[PDB]
Amino acid sequence: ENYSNTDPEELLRKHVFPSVPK
Amino acid sequence: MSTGDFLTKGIELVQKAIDLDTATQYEEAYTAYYNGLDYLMLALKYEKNPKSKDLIRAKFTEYLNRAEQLKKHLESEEANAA
Repeated sequence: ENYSNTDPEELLRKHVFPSVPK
Repeated sequence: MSTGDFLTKGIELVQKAIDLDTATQYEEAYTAYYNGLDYLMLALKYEKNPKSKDLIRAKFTEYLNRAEQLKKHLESEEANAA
């Protein structure tokens, strides 16, 4: 059992999702 | 083994996918996108916070749709030629 409980505010800090082309 | 680590791996793979996608190497972008999706899937498996899960899930969907767009274009391409 190696799960995370990640604070989304921080998820959005420590990991920035690149966007797809138009 | 932390969703942060899968996430990193996924995002890394998805970034390559996008570079390739932008560079019109769609066949390679496709594979890349799908490698990325495997990681995002692991990430959301190992994550327990439902808002964070929802976030990863939303990005997963956006890259899945991009992938299928490229796949349609790519079959339809030759099908228009061929």
